Amino acid sequence: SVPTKLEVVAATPTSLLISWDAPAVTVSYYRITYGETGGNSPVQEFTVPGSKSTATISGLSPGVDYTITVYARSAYHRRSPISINYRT
Amino acid sequence: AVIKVIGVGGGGGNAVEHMVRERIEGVEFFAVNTDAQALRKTAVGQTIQIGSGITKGLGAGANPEVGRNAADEDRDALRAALEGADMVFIAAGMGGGTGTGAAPVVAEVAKDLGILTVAVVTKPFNFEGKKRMAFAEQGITELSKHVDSLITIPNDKLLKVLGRGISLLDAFGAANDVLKGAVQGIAELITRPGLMNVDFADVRTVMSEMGYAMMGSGVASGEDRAEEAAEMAISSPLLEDIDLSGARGVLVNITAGFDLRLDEFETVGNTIRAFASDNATVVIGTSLDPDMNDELRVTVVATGIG
Ligand SMILES: Nc1nc2c(ncn2[C@@H]2O[C@H](COP(=O)(O)OP(=O)(O)O)[C@@H](O)[C@H]2O)c(=O)[nH]1
Repeated sequence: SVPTKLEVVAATPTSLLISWDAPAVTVSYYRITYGETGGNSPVQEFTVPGSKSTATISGLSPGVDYTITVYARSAYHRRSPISINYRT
Repeated sequence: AVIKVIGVGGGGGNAVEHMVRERIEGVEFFAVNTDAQALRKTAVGQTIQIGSGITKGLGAGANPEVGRNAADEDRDALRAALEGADMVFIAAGMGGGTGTGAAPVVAEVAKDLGILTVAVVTKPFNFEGKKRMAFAEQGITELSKHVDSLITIPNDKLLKVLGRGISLLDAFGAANDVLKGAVQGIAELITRPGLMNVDFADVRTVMSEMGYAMMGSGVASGEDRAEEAAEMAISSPLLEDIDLSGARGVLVNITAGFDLRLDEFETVGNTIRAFASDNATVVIGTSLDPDMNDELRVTVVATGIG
């Protein structure tokens, strides 16, 4: 799986900042997903540059849990993501 | 269409079980070796043990000569699992023993049966030995006699995409992944077709009896996904040693979701045609992934490159 680690390193009541590990191979960009757990929200996601290893996920509710999952988009593989759930 | 993928050898083996575990879609995987331990270890489903006598099932001592012999034994066992495929991918890390001299033998019982036979192989790393790197080159020329298309990926060309602090375990997983992308990048056009689909016949007519080929890939996202990906694919380091204006055929796979724009297909198309000879057979199609949204993947296979 790529990334191989994805932990919350800093937290507020309404926003988290997750930090993944650095790839063995060049990533073009990361696909960050988070939507309602089951609740067919459009998920929305977002993307960060391949050079990054953290990401700020903002405007969260100190409540409902979401589908935290980082996709690594790399020209040189199609490996499967890494994930976590979080309700603050 | 029946597509069989066959990892011959130690390197080839772990590569296709990486394709079993990560799963390639609508394809049947086969493990071929002399070392019987690997077959019990690997989780593939169909293991083929060649050379049970002239090896005792104790591997090929990194020795290609017994590799060819252990399979020049069981051509009918190979043919048994092979019979009925339309296309076979043979995947081997070149330079060892089992997967260096036996992969050309698998290639030929398959190519004899008139399977479309595409070999996908690594050249060993510089740090591996002048003998491996010469074992590899010699196996690639005899393999070059019994395949329709040969895709060679020089593992050294991954150092340009591998960070430092890199463990050799990682360095070979990266090569595992490119062997997979080369098969998945072609198979999916047959097994996961999109609206601009390529028939098996069109793959055959662009890969049959073409000799040497190389491949590049590229992924992008957002407004400019189609132009950034195609460029990432044209300028890939796994294609930079070839001159795409001089290949008899270019095969292109646009893996996208349902939101692929008409003008984006047009864009990828027109940029590929701009770097390809006016006489090359150019086959540009799509494969569908409904999980993809606002991203895009472009794979390019230059075939018959010299
Ligand atoms: N992709 C991949 N390549 C490998 C691996 N191990 C070795 N190789 C490559 O394959 C070459 C031959 O190794 P090996 O397959 O074990 O020899 P064989 O069993 O006799 O064919 C080496 O020089 C490496 O470049 C692996 O785990 N994955």
